[PDB]
Amino acid sequence: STANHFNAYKLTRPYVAYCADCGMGHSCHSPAMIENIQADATDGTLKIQFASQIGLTKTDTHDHTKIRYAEGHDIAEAARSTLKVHSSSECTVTGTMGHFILAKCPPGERISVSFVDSKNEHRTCRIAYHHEQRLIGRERFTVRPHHGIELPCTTYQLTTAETSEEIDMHMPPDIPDRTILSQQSGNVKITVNGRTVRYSSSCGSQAVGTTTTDKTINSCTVDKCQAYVTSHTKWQFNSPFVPRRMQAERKGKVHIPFPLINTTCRVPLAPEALVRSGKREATLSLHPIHPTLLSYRTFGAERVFDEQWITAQTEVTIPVPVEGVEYQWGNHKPQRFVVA
Amino acid sequence: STANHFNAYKLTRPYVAYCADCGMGHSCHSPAMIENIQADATDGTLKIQFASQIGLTKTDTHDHTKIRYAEGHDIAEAARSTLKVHSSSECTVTGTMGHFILAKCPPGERISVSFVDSKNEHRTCRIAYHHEQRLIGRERFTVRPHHGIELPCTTYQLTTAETSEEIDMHMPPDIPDRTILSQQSGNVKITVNGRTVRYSSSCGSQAVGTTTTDKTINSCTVDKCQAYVTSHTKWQFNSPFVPRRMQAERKGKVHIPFPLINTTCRVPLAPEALVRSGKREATLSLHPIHPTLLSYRTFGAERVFDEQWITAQTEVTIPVPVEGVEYQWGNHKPQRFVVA
Amino acid sequence: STANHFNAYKLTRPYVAYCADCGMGHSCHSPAMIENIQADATDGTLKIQFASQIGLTKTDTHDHTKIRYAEGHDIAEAARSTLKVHSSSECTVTGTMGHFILAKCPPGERISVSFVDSKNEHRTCRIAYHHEQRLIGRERFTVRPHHGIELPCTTYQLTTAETSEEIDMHMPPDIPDRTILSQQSGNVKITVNGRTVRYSSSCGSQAVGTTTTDKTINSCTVDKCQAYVTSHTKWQFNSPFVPRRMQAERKGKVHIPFPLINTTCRVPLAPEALVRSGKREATLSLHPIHPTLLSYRTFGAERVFDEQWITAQTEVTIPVPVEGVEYQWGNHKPQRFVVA
Amino acid sequence: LKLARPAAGNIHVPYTQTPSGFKTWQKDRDSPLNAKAPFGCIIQTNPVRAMNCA
Repeated sequence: STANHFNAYKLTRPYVAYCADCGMGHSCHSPAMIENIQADATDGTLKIQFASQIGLTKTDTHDHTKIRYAEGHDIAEAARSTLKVHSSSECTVTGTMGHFILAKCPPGERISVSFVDSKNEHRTCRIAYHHEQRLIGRERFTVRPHHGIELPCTTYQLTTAETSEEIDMHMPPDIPDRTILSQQSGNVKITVNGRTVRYSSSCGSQAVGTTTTDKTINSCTVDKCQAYVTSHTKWQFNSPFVPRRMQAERKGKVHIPFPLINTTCRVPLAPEALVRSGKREATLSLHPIHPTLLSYRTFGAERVFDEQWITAQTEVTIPVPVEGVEYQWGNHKPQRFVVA
Repeated sequence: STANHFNAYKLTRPYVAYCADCGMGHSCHSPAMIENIQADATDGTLKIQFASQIGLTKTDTHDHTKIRYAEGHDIAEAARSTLKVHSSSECTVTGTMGHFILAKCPPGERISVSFVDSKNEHRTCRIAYHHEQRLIGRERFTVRPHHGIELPCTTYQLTTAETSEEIDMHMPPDIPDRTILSQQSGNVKITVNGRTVRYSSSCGSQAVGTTTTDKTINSCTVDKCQAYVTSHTKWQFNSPFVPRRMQAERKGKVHIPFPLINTTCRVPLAPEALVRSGKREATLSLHPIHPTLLSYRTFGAERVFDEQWITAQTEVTIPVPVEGVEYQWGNHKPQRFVVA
Repeated sequence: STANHFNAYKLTRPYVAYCADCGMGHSCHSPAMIENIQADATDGTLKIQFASQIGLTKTDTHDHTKIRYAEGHDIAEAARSTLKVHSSSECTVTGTMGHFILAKCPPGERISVSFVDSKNEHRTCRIAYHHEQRLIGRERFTVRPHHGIELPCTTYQLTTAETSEEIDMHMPPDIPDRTILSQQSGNVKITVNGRTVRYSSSCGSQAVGTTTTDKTINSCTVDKCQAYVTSHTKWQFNSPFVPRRMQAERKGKVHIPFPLINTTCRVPLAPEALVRSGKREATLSLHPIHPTLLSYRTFGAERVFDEQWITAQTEVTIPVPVEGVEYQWGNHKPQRFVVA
Repeated sequence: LKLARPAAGNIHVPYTQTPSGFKTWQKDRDSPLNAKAPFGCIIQTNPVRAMNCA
């Protein structure tokens, strides 16, 4: 159910859906079309809706190797290692609960998911997501490992748990493809399947009705026959691509994994400065670091206050007014004072 | 022959190449010296010339498992799926017809091929040819999935075929081969090798002779014999490294597969604009998309026409004269304006 | 052992330490934590201090299949292929002698090393290191394969030597750990362990005692326990993170691999120039290449000297002085000109 | 060089230095005075001599 969350997956049997972005040239009912990308975090981790249940077993068990792939026979395997998220490169995977797959990646304009878990060789689709490097801090360096800083930043807290936002699961759909019908040599001899083979043919025996047996409506042609597939024990995610074959909207709720929370990030503070103060004005020599927005606000009354995202080893003429200035140069605190 | 095109490729059997691009520092006989990387198509499917057979069997059977490689004796094989094309990442291959390999690669400055069949860890060459993203349209983004556009662009049609323009497989390469002859102190023994080796000792009877088998040479010394290998079932790729060791080129054909066709690519259409009208002047508030060129031309007589590849959500004042301007803001239709 | 360097390798117990970058989010005990990427070379050979002893087996087997790694005990094994060094993509490894790994990678702001050979899924770090491709030459491209020019530039000496400049490996330190002890209802017990364990209890006779064997301290608690890291048969690499638990810095010096020498580099020449003659001035039509800093300076008195990174097809107004200026169109010949 | 009180538990001995002035003065070095020499003499330095000094 929730402790193994794959039972909350198993309430609505998930499957791949129609995305027109289907492998750099085509589209299809992809097994891993990106249902939606959700990344609201200063921690720099993307989260995506995946076509499979990454975490549900073939019987909907908590399976570390198992990402439940999709087929016509919907019970499809997927190896837990075969999932590759190439956004602008092979980004770092972070977690997968249900369709919620979250992880880090480099800068980029798009993201591609690749997996071949029932099929051979890595079915992969690529959508657009302008993954910027929007990090906070007076500097601009994307490397945690300095002994330099700690600041508040939001990030997707990766605890696997029940729910804060439950995506819907309803409407096992029909679609514009029901090819399980057959031509029995003068009739529409439709093969029986595991579900309601709705033999919606032009007339005869084929006009309506789920087929638990091979429904042979004699005196039918191929065009005289029309397929139908009605199933059960399922729930569609949103029908985003999703030809909405739900007769009535009503779903269950499956909690979105990795609830975001406030953590701390490590910002590297660069080499501070050289100060040479003269009559009424000073000079601040900054060697270059990872690019740092140095701010000089005139400490006093309503005064000139400028900034510069400095990226060289250059000397900013710190206007050192009689009231004084405020030197805020990067990750260091706002060290500003009066005439020296 | 042509349908199985590897028969026409096997008329002049696949070769190797002493390319100076040899694996990030070397220059030697790769099987994948990039002979010519030609792709003049708006769909971005670069065709590279590979010295082996892309799919031609060692028995000249169209078998996708085998990729034609080279040896000293010409019969070299490799795993036809194991080859890769890394431009700035692993650029997606589209197909292999003999000496032509066609694939779409990411934006980058050079491309490398890597194939290891007997080859130690994907023997690769890396040519530099800046595969830019020069696609047409109002916007500038590489994302098909939103239903936004359909503009005609040229691309290599990926069907196999017999020929549209055949590379001349001619000039069977008269090859040196002198390491295969060893002088035992009075006898230069040239054993069986990968071709009939004409061997010229400096004095005596060593001038010519079939050396696809053994032959002794009287007065065999290390300075005496020089070797060469002359065979058949070969026509030259281009003589790209290729000393013209044939007397004259006898140019058979190899139909360069993947011909070009003018198809239609799905372009992105951005959110259009807001139009604020003033006295003879208009302000188009453009929300930003992937960077898009808005063009406002004053419709009428000789008049100001401005076009800016706008790249941030701002407001451009297209002046709306008494004749009225025509302001096409991106890849949408040219919505003109009349004064009102 | 120097040529087979395994003797000097096996003098030092190779082992890893707590690196602050541990897989996008952690700072953990990196078995392959990068010491420092030192590369003085025009050839672009990044030389990192290898976290394991990549090359020396569990018995100091100088075999390429064995890379000495870290565990709780000193014996950690990895495959020679299991190393990955990605700057913006996995650059080819150039060599690995124990504590020194060296190779070339593409441009980037951070170098990431990872080894999964006994390690679960490429245990490694990603430290920020601005890999700049600032090569010499009038032009600015990175492709050896043009046959245009050579120039003298530095390169890490790719051969292995016994030593030229050794890093001193010494002082097998302590640890920060207590799991070697276990309190059984009064008895602090030390078993055989993979860390040296000075028994240092919170109160009792356990003030001394080595940790590879059993010792009991009855009537004590886990908080009443005390651990310490004893040592034998090794010397720590540099102690960069390295809790300095050695008494005095005195150990051997392992020779730094890859002693750099001045080599050559295939210098790419550009399409030279078009001198459109005139009256006291000439035009220089330039087509672009991989971009080239073209410099034309006056030849005579205190002269105009212009030099711009030409990066397109343009026309440069070379002033044609009476004596004439000295022009250089990037990495071509330095040929000046008189008034033609 | 300036050391700092590091992150406890680990041995992180943060020691803040200045930018590398040899590298920052080599890379980001100015216009090479060998070029732009007046009189047009090619200043070549095995020994630093201005050969072909016009």
